[PDB]
Amino acid sequence: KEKIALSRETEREREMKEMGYAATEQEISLREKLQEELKWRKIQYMARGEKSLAYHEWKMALFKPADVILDPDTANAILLVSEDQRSVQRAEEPRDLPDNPERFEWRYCVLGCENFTSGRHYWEVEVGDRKEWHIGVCSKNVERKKGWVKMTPENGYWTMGLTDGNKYRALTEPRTNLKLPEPPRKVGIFLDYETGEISFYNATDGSHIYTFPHASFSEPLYPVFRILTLEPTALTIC
Amino acid sequence: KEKKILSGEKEFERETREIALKELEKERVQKEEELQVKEKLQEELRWRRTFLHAVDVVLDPDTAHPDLFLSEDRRSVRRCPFRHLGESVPDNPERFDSQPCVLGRESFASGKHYWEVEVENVIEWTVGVCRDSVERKGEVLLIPQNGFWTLEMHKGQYRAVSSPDRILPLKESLCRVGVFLDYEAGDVSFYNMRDRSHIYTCPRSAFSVPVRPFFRLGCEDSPIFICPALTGANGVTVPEEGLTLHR
Amino acid sequence: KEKKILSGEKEFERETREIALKELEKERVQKEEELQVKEKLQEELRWRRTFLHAVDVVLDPDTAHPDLFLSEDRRSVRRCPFRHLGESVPDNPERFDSQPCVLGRESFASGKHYWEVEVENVIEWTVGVCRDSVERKGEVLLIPQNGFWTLEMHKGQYRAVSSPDRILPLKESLCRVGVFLDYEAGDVSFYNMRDRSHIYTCPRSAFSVPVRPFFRLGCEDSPIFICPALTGANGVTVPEEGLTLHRV
Amino acid sequence: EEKKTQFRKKKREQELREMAWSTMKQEQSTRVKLLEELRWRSIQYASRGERHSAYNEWKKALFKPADVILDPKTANPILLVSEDQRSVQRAKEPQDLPDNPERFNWHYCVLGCESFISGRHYWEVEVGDRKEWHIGVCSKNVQRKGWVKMTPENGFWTMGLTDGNKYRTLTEPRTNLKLPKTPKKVGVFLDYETGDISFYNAVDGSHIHTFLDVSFSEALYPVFRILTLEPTALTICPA
Ligand SMILES: C/C(=C/COP(=O)(O)OP(=O)(O)O)CO
Repeated sequence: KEKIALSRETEREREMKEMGYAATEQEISLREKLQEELKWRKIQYMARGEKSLAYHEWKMALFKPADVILDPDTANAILLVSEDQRSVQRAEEPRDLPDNPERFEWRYCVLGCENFTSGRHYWEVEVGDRKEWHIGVCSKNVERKKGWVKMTPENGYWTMGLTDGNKYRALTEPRTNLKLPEPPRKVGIFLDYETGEISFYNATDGSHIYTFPHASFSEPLYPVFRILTLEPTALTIC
Repeated sequence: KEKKILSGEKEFERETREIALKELEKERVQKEEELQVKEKLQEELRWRRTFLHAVDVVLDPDTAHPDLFLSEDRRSVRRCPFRHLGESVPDNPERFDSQPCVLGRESFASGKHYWEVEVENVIEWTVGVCRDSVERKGEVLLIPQNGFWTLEMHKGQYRAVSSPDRILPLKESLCRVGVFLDYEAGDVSFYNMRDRSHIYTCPRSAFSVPVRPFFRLGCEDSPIFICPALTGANGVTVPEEGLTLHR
Repeated sequence: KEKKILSGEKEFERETREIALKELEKERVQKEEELQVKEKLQEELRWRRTFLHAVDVVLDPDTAHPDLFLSEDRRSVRRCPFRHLGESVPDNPERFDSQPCVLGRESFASGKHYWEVEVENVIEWTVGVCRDSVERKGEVLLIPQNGFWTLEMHKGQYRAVSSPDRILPLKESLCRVGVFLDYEAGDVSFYNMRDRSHIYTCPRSAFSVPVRPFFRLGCEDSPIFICPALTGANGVTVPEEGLTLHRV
Repeated sequence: EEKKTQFRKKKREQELREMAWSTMKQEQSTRVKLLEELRWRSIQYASRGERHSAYNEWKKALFKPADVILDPKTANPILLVSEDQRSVQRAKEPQDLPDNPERFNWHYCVLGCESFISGRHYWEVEVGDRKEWHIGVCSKNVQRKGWVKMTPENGFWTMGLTDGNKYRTLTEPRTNLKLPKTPKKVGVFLDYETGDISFYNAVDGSHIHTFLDVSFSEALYPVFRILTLEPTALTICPA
């Protein structure tokens, strides 16, 4: 009885050691994940000094890639969404569509199917030589019927628009115009729901364009694309 | 008797300890005295290390190109028109073959020195410093990456380290030129000895080996003169009336 | 029992002996290295003074006359009338009050030295070497009897140690003058610095006392300049293109 | 007899269990420390934070303040050090001081007193309206007798201003910096394990320069360098 007791105590201590080692492994895994994120952010900030080619690598790490598919039920009458539900082109006349509360009566906006409850996300849209467009995100609780809701970042809309190809200005108060010497052909939008941050970047050379003020979110958002001028150049999502 | 005989050597062990201790003692005192004398020598060197020296250079006929004519005092050279009609000069490893250049005889490794050269009525010439370990057989390029720090006159213009993109904007013709060397700072400077005006200073570079003077003559039948150091009145008699206008 | 303890301590005693031998060989090798460095030191000292030394002369203002005006870099002197009046100049035991003379700051004991002076358009000047134990309070004749070895210009003629029977037959105006000193041979010489030609050599004598430079300025408002030694490019920055045409 | 061997094995394996738990505890502490540190890093990098709402905060959080004292035993005989050992000045003529083997005989540099082995430190220096200065860090086994180029390959990490308008960093070959403002105070930050040296502007918060990705294998000292005679001195702000 003594020998078997010593043996079973030995086995119990062995189990103690092995689960201690398992917890050690999970802890070092968490620590190493934190280290990777820290270094990624470090090089992200250091590159933001002047410029770099690192732009199209770090987003593969920090934020998860996008598969954005448009929702035709949210598509306005004067905009026609391609069959892929990926791109939309402004149409001459509002087609025959029944009234939809999700559809902006005054705004020419299209919302996507999926919902961005949490996490961090991004997406690029090509503009090429676009003459006018507006890009961003908006919430469900906002008003989609009245046309008197002005463009402020505190009504649920985080958006900015390019007009004439020479004012790349945010939709805030006052009319904040931002100077950009090189007219880009592909722009990236970055969303961080946890910290409520919106970043507006140029997907050509990693040039910073715009950072929204630190306003915390309260509701999942939806993509917003606004076209008020009919131009042959269109918008495509990648 | 094992205990007694094995204890008999404690006196020997004590004696060995004793001799070792006294040896340590005289070692201590001797090294202290030597350190004192060394400190005195170091103090004298520290006082004497901040002086400028004026040198006198005598040319070395072992490194001279076979087509150069040196005066008997070895203080002037000329480039002669194929004087080798019946003259043989053997090719030792230290003799230039494709370049008309001459070297000095003294090697410096510390301190500051300077000397003067007269280049009046000459057309193309080169004056500077060079490392003693430079290739001397075959055509070479006089570039600081090979060990040459020179100043030259070429086609009526004054050239730096022989890059053709940094001509110097001098205002008159140069008659007397001074070369100044500071070894611990990597300093080589060229001066004009008429106003004592600074002309040029090359970028600093570590020598790590002794350096020697370097002269090159590019024209035909024209002499260069090295100004001798001031000697005073040695080797001569000074009468009570005094020595006036000595030649 | 004492035998086992004796054996146990004997091995320790024998083991502690070699401490002496590594101490000894370490001492020997260090001594060899020190002797090598000392001999290198002595050889470079022997390679030291047998040369010519170009000196940097700076004047000291505690020997000057209450009438001379000095520059702020202590390298120029002029004679000005009724400018220091009303300013209390201390009466030092080393002050000149008979003749307008200034002395250098350095004393010499052995070796060869030389320096240069700029006398372009001064009308009456005297330059030379004086013992630092000369009379400073009295009108002492500037002759080699009291310890002055000088050269001067007086009323348009260049003259020697100031005996009026030693007129130097010069052929051109003097613009820069060189002074040379050799302690071992008792040699003091004066040179013309345009073509480095010899002017005069004083009769041989023994100094036995440290000597100093000596300047005396006559009735003239023109200053005299002492040429500074060549410095090169110390205290300045050198780019990768080089330093060209440097003016202070 | 097998009972005794089982007892011995039980004791040894219990000691191994104890060591496993100790390793676990160090791992957990390291994790929580890294999490808080990453939060502080994020708020520091968050934007071009320049309205003083972060600079003081992240400087007091992620870097410890160091007291720097100048020692006369290293200064070139040209330099003068105050009685507080805080300021440096240049004299007209060199002094007469012994040639100890820890003095800069050719260069115009003065070193600090203490060394840095590991950690994160910072200090602040007042440059005023001077026209020429150079500051940085240097190794311990650097060459002090003679002329050596001030280069990271020789053990120097420095930067500064010359000519009254030219800002530069001392590399091979030298590079030019383009600032839109005139710095009046400079903050120097050092991180050892990462290998980061940072120069910042301490009046507003703009960023001047950063030496990164360097493996230090020895100890580091603060280093200052001046070359001109001015009525303004180099002050070290106390903390
Ligand atoms: C007298 C001065 C020496 C500067 O030499 P450098 O030519 O190396 O100047 P820098 O390019 O700034 O390193 C420091 O004592």
